[PDB]
Amino acid sequence: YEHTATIPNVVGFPYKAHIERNGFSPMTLQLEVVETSWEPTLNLEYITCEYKTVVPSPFIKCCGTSECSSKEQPDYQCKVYTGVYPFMWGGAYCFCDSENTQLSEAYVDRSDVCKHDHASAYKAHTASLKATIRISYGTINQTTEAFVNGEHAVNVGGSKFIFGPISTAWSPFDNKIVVYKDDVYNQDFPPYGSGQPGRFGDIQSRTVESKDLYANTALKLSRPSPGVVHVPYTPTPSGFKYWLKEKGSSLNTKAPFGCKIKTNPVRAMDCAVGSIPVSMDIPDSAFTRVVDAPAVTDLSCQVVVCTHSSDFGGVATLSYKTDKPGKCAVHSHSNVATLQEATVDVKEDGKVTVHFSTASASPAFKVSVCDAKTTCTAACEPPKDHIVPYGAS
Amino acid sequence: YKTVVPSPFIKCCGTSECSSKEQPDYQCKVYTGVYPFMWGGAYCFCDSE
Amino acid sequence: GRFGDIQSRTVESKDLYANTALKLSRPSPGVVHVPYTPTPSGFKYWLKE
Amino acid sequence: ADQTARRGKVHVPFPLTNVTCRVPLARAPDVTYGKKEVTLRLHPDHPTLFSYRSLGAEPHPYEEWVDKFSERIIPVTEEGIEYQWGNNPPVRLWAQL
Amino acid sequence: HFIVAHCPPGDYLKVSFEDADSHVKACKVQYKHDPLPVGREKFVVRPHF
Amino acid sequence: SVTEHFNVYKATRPYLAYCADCGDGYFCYSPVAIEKIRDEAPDGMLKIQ
Amino acid sequence: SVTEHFNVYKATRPYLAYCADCGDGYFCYSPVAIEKIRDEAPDGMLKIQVSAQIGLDKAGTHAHTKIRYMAGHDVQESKRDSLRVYTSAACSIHGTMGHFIVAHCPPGDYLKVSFEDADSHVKACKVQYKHDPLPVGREKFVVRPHFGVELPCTSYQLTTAPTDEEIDMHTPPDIPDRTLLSQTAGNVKITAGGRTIRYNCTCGRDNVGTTSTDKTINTCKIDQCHAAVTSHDKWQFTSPFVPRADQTARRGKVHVPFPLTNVTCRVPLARAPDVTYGKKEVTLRLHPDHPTLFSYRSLGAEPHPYEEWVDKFSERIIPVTEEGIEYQWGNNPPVRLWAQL
Amino acid sequence: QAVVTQESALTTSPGETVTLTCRSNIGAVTSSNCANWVQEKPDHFFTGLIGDTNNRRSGVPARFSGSLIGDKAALTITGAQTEDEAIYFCALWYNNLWVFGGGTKL
Repeated sequence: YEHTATIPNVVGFPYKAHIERNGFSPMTLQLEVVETSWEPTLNLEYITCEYKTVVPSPFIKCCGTSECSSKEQPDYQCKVYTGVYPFMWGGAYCFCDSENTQLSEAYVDRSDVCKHDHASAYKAHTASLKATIRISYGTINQTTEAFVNGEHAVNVGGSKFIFGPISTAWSPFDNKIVVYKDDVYNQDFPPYGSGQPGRFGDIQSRTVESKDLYANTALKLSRPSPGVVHVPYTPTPSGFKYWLKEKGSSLNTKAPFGCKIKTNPVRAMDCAVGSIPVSMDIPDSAFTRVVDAPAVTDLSCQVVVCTHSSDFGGVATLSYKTDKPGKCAVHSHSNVATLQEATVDVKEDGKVTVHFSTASASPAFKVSVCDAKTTCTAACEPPKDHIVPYGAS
Repeated sequence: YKTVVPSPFIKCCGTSECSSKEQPDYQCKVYTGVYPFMWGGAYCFCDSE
Repeated sequence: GRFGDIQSRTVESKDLYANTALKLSRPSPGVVHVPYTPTPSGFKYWLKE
Repeated sequence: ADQTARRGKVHVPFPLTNVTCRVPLARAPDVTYGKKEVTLRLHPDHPTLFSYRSLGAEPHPYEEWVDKFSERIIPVTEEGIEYQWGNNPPVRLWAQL
Repeated sequence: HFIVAHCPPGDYLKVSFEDADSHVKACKVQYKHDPLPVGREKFVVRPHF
Repeated sequence: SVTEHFNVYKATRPYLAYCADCGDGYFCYSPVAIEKIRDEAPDGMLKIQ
Repeated sequence: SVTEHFNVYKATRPYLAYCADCGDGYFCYSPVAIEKIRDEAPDGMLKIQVSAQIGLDKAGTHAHTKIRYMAGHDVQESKRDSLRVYTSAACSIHGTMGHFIVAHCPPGDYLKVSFEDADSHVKACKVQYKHDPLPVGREKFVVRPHFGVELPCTSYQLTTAPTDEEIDMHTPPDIPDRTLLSQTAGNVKITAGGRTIRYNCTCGRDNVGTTSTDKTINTCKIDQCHAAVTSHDKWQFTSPFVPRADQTARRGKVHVPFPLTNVTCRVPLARAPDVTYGKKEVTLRLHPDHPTLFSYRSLGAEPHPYEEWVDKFSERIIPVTEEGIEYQWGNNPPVRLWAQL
Repeated sequence: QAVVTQESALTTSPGETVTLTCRSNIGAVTSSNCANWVQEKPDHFFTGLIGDTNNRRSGVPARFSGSLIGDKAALTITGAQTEDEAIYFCALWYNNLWVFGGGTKL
């Protein structure tokens, strides 16, 4: 009934094992993985871009005093400069501005364009793989969606494979992930109000819908210049622009252990870690009887092409006897090798022809045809390659 | 050398004989899926045609 | 990929090979896209070096 | 700092949209994946950004700006390497046999 | 109260009125607006990229 | 929301701002003011205030 | 051959076509193109050949004020100065022959051509072919106004070069332009207008076929019985960013302007520092100049050479052997430092 | 878009050839700007009178012929009577659609 096994964590290795009954005729169930987004659901802190300084211009109250007030801004800076006689290019109203002050409050505010200028300050929550099971269960060949933990119930059309437990305890993204939207730069930003002066996140922002926040940009105005009653304003250098200066590369391209990144639902684009188990409780589609299936026999497996090798390559020829033709199993009686085909069709007394791929030297492989296994050969001189994309080693 | 460029053949009748012109820089590609949506109609009758 | 790309022992010759990588590309979508990006200057290599 | 708080509120232009820009994807040089090694002899272009990742493995992260063609150390082994150089898909660094 | 378009992306700001917007009317700054290009290649691929 | 130009233009009789570099180093209320710059670009179609 | 200017220019008069960078972040059907650069005259004779006749009045001949650009919406025969080859610079104005402008112009990667005379208010189409020459001689300058050298080099041809170049057209004109459409329901009421206009439709010999007058075209209406102005009256260039929907594989050949020959040039003559020659020592106080190849070569010895394309007032360390040092730098003559008491 | 300025009606007599024009948007009504007239009767089917200002409507009543006159495009209806109680319209079949307004009341 229930075939519980393992499988790889890279894509493309379509596992094929004959689950048969004790006398119930063998049925070749198999499956390969399809894209498996690990999806770190993390807890976001501050999402502000380093905004613009909403600064108030200097009231040079000439002939009078000046009364600066409370800021009400996170860059609330009130520069009073008494003795401000800003005789400009038309003139101050009080020319002797000795009893005249040049004061002004200010407030560094966020970007209004922070609907692209933002980052989830993701503290490390959980995650789980994203499975599209390209199964060939007998000849039911489908792809099934799932979450990639060992807790889902993998129900697909009669076949319940709970996708296996956590075979790979990696995370692509660390415990502090500055997810500046299209890029989780793996950067521990400070607290919501953990602000460094002009640092990555100096524009403190509490909630992205919320208004208040911290702020550490050095909003230092000056009491103004000689005749031009200057706004002496000087903030810190822009941490939106500084964080853009420290805008990193594709961190998934640097996330080792075979990592690919994945945006907003921030998943593992080819998160090449671990091995995917599969508890395939199969339904009863393949149980043939003691006169039920094709009556195969005489498994004369010969590796008629040589196993070096690359992708599969071991040229299996199993001249096999039968009551009639069939689709015999190819399910491996060599667990070191990767035999390419699963339900191999058969005219009777003829050669089951496949490729099987593994690094055998002066063993060969026993091969699992529809009834039993037979010892195809190997090669004792190595292969002839230098570079290829990827395969079944 | 210098590479002259030929006109990307406005594939009416769908396909056509993409023909190797006997040059060492004489290389042709019959760019299929060829729905060139130019402003004056297809030489290609269908878009995929 | 380097100097000696358009190879010709006939250097005044019309019978002459090449060794260059004239990389033609698939077409750009709605207007004419001519993806012929060849290999760089072998003359540009030999005179650039 | 005119002492009369009396203001005018007008709009602002330019709502941001993802414009599709003509990216940098040029032809890469000869892959000298050695029989026990890897290298990529690349050409020059506009000042490029190549990428090495320790692909599959311990993550040796590398990258680069580009102004002259160079042979990059492809981590040659069956355990893969992670390449991606200037607006194209990567290279899974695997030596064959 | 704005003007929106590209420029040589750099550090030397200036804006000019001409037809009675100055003899030449060039109000400037040290206007640091860097290139910061999307993509690893440091060009701006205008007509085909 | 500012989807008509009419009243937002009918209000604004503007003034020249104090500019300490218009010419050689000369400074005065230049009639075209340079208030800020704005980064609205992936590339930098910059929008100066 | 190609040795007559007038008809070989004005047979297939210029066609403003789809340039992929005409505007801010998109291209258009730009009036002036920039096809291919002929640059082998070593003084930087960049002969850009594009979709306008380089120096041709629109009725054909060398109109000094007329730059001839043409579209099926008609010939913009406009002023000469409204083209600017903004090669990272202003116009590097040398001349223009045939379908090309040949410019000695300053360095810059993002070159542009701008068109303003009767083809548009302006049109700017750029090319990345960065015009940094690195000329002849060892030195680090391009020195015309002093006679520091007359360096032998390429004089890119500015004479009446009729037949070394061949402006071609094979698979004659293929591009999309169907602007002669008119309004109808089922028998389409089109007029005369737009271009060399045929129909490509599901009915009619003018609804699918040549419209050359006013028509009510049947079996193909607006909506799916299209039309098209194809490039005729010339074998226009190759049109790049164009189609071979003009499938008339044929021949149109014409001249191209001014191939290069031999010629002298102005150059930076050799600036030497003061060589501290002493009784066992050689040093050189090279002052700073343009960044010049100093070549302190082994004079007859093992020639492990001191090379440098250097712009620093440094020391050229002259270890003088019995063989003597071969010290020549920056397009000045050499020096045979025989070192003896 | 653009509206032909409306005369007060297409006031017709027995034989009263109502040259019901609309003061066209750029100039005289044409055929590629499509500015012609219609004699539109009631019951929700507006019937073409002289389309594109150079010829009649296709199969209308005995009056309809298009014209472009003055600064206007319209139709002359000659052989018109009081059973055409409708709008006298001048509007454009202007190469992006056939679009008339109501015109005047004819």
